[PDB]
Amino acid sequence: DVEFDALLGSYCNTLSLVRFLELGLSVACVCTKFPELAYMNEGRVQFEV
Amino acid sequence: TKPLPTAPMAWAESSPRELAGHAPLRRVLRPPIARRDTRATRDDTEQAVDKILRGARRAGAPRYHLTRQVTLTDLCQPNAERAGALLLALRHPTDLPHLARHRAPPGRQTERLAEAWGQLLEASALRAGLVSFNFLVAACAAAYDARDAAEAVRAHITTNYGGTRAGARLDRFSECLRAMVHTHVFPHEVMRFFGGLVSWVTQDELASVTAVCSGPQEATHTGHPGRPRSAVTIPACAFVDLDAELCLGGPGAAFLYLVFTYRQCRDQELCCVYVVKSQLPPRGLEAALERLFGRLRITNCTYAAFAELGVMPDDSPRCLHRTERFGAVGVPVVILEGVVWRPGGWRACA
Amino acid sequence: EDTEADVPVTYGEMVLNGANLVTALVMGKAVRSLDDVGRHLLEMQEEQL
Amino acid sequence: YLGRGAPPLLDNAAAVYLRNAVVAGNRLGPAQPLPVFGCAQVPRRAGMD
Repeated sequence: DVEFDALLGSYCNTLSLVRFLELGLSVACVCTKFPELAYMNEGRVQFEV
Repeated sequence: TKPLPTAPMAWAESSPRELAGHAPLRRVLRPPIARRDTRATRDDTEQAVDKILRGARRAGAPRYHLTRQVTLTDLCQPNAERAGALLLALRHPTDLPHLARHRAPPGRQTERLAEAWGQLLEASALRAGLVSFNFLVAACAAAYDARDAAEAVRAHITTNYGGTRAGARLDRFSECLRAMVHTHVFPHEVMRFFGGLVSWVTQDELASVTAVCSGPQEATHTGHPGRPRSAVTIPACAFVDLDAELCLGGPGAAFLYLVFTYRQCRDQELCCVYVVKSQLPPRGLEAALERLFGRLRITNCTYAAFAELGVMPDDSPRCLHRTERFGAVGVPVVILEGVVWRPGGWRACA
Repeated sequence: EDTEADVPVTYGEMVLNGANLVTALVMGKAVRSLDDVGRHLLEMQEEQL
Repeated sequence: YLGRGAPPLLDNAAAVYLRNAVVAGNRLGPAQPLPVFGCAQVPRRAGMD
């Protein structure tokens, strides 16, 4: 007498890696990075019309 | 495939005696009378075509007769029980409320069997079908002498058979059989032998049970080529020797026998099925049934009824006494070895 | 769009020949392609991650 | 009355009076009275449309 059990195949995914700048939604960002921010308190921006 | 054990290895081919007939008939002579004085598959399927061709060039093996019968799975189950169990066929059940009305002795309830059968179609709902042997032990479990394995056969059937409250069938189908003893239509007038299990096909509520109605057991096409082998398994409540009880230790072929016992008392009636291994012929069997089952004869005018079942053609027949696991419950199971099925007819003993 | 298509011809196959056999006889189990998984449990115990 | 196993009311000539006052000429109700074991049957329509 001979019998056996098996595994057939194994299946994964792969996480999709999204860079944000790919999106057309990047248009709405002017992105400048501060290496130090948490030190800074309130910043401010000026206009003249 | 041409080994080098050629003393017996040529005899396992069925031989050189095939030319014994072929030489003076086919090899010689001019008589009848003269005058005076594409990488793996194909060859993968290609050897499968050759396997048809290897099977076609030539056409020992004893014969069988396999039978198949499509069977509703209310009372019996070919699923919980493995290959190599007894089975029992039936008749139609609406003859039961008819034959009990005329075959009863005067002074009994002839409307007892007419109501008891409808309470089984109304209990197995919560038609000549089939009853397996192991199912029948747990119903007649409350009449045995070895009651502990009778409470072990009942211990797994309520949990392993397809259906809800199989114990409600067990308590009702035995109530049907306890009504068979009272209404005088005896259960040997109903139960018909069906051969040992080899394979079965499942579906909703019906099963296609294949079995050997005649022949040997151990070499059947069980279906699984990994295990084309099956042995006969019987629970130990029923298996009664008559070699030990009659001190016959002399070797020889043993005969297998199905035996019913009857007990007629007022509303206290019992049922017992026994498989009897004996070296006795059927002509010298009933005298042993007088010896063991005379207590039921005095208290009752039949007392027993039997039929033939098969022959172990061994000079020394071979028994086993093990505890197999059917599901999760260990049942003391008697295993018979080298069993050749040949059925027979029944018998009355008034 | 189009009438005739292009279709593969042969089926696929799996054979126990090789190390995937011996297990089925002794161990009693067979993984689908062990000759790689079994292999890649050796180098991948050294080389890359 | 095709069904079975309901306690009949007590006067038989009263119960056997309803069963006749209903089953008679019913498109459905039984032909031969209940077999004590099996099921009642339904008269066979000569033709269907």
